[PDB]
Amino acid sequence: IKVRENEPFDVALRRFKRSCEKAGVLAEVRRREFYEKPTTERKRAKASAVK
Amino acid sequence: RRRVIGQRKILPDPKFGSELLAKFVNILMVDGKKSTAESIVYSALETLAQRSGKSELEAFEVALENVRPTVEVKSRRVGGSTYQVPVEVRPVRRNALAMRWIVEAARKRGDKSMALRLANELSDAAENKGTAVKKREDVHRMAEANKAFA
Amino acid sequence: RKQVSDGVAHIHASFNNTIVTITDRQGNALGWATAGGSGFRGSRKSTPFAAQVAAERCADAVKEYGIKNLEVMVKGPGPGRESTIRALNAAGFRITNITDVTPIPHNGCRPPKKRRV
RNA sequence: GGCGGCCCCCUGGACGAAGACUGACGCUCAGGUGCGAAAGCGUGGGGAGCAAACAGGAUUAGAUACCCUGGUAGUCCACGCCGUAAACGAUGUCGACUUGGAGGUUGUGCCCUUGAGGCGUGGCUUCCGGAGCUAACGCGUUAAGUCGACCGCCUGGGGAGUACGGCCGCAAGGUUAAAACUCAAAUGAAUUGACGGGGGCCCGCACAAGCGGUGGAGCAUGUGGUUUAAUUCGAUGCAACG
RNA sequence: GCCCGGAUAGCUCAGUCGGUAGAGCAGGGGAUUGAAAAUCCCCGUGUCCUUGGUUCGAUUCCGAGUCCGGGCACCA
RNA sequence: AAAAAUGUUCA
RNA sequence: CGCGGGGUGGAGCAGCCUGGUAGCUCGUCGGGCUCAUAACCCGAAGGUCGUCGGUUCAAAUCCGGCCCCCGCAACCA
RNA sequence: UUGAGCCUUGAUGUGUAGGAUAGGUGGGAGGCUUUGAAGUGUGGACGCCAGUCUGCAUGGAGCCGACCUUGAAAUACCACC
Repeated sequence: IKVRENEPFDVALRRFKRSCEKAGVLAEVRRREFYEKPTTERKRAKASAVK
Repeated sequence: RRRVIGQRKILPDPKFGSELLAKFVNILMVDGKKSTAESIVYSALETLAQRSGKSELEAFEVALENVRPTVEVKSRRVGGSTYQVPVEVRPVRRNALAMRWIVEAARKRGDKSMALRLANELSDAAENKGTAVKKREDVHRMAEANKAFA
Repeated sequence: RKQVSDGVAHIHASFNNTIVTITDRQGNALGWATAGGSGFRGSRKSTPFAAQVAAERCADAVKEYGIKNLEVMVKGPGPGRESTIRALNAAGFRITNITDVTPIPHNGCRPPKKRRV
């Protein structure tokens, strides 16, 4: 991710990075792998689009 | 809880005109009774008056509102992860607590009477002989030097 | 002495330490500090708070050249990320960086298997 | 089965589109034959990181573990072998049919092309669900629906995928595959309640926050044990012990 | 047997060209307390080995005495 | 979001 | 037989070179926690120091007297 | 490139108090050395940062040590350690 800004601020509020964008952590491809259940979350998010 | 619970308001000391003086009789409450408490209050008050022709009330006030408590550690949830949160103390409850302490400190100084205690004891304002100096060296020692957050 | 004037600022914000290093325009070491030298326990030595104190301890030594500007290069997840910034700004030195370098790979070697706990 | 950087070289399949041709030449399939994730084994290299094994440190009463520090073979490469997996859509293969809905992807015909586009029609593919089917959970035109052709396997559990032998394997083992004896069930699905170091949600001296106690001492009293001719009997976690 | 170096608070060790004898640690005592701890504090005790002299203070500059340790002669 | 077992037979 | 090691609360082990003082770890013991208990928690007790005597102001202690126990050898032809 | 022995030319000199330039002894006490004016103000030095140390312009005019201050003595100044 890149959330840079100039002046003393250069990051974005965690809260509004949990809204209609998300951010909290960033070390995915530097910590251990898994494959079965990280991809199911997205499929459950097809049931997040059911109404 | 879900309500802030207190109780009735006590009356200000009526022959010196001062609520603080009346809340310190309460601290010294002996037999359950305010009476035998008020004696000694007044006895040691005079001791202080003799050495201090000016107000001897500002040697309670300074001493205890130099000391500004701030520390405990709790935890609450934030974004789906709980975190061990350090929590600040609100400036009002700092006050409320602090007034008590100094007068609590008596009946252990190994005197004969509460005269000799509370007299010599209370007179100091920043060079205390009471618990007020002795909590300073723990409150600021802790805080923001072994406390990771406000 | 050497009249640095822009000191490149390395920081590695590790979950187990936070290092601060004032390096030259050649990237050579000059001065440094960490929370662990500032001294607490053994595990208060990374905390955000600990990390503010540390950036300021470092700052004091290298005053004798005079620095006035920074090139902040953040590195590593681990905390006290913006705790250091505030110290820097607040210390006669000024942000002029616009893009940081963090090292991220295209990926070679295997990370540990780590704790199942 | 499985298969991810980039380029080249060598090479297969799939699909759609128009026609053109062949003229039932076909389908499945015991045996048999080929392919097989990962580990292992054999030959030969290579060694970054990780890491069986292994060695320390820690926790614990005990810790051949969960935890931390290291770390060897191995993982990688070249060659060969062994052939298993919850090798799963837990769903044999082939062919023919039967409501529909929305998405996805990929060919192709067309429309003021008059749009970034509008309408068809094929191939593949998720999600939904109707009838029907289902024990239920569900499956549902890519079926567990409705039909047919042909194969494989099953016939209570334990004993046991063990024994014996044959076959295969360098080995490890794999494959085929019992019986004696033993039990009254074993099994699937769903329903209610209870409980979860399951989740969400909410309060109470439940805790927090305070204040005063107890356990110490001596005495009062009960109680048990013990003792006595009897120490009448009952109470027993809260929910027995002035 | 000589030549070097040493002797400081309980422990362990600094260190003043001669203003003053301090640290770190363990212990105790306290805020303490996963029981107990582990976390956090605070000091304390002196020929500074024994003699003296320089001297308005000197382990503090130094002769000697005693005790100790390295290195060397390795001596009927 | 701070380690932790164990329950003789019989309605 | 002879060299040599050791007999310690109940156990496994210190103090015994060097004579005055019996400690450590473990259990045991009382009382808790718990619904009950391991775990866990706290507080006690407990040794003619293997025996028989010798010298001394002083003996588990040093030296002898037995008693097992345990160990190293039992020499070449 | 860089140690160590000398010089030569530079820099601190803290015994009780005195903030320090009181290492210590002897020499030693008023006005030109043509420089010593001082001050104002530029530069460098030190925790003796106070104090002095130490560069240059105006000033060839005249500093100012009994300092401040403590002490038993008091700091000019010249041998010199």
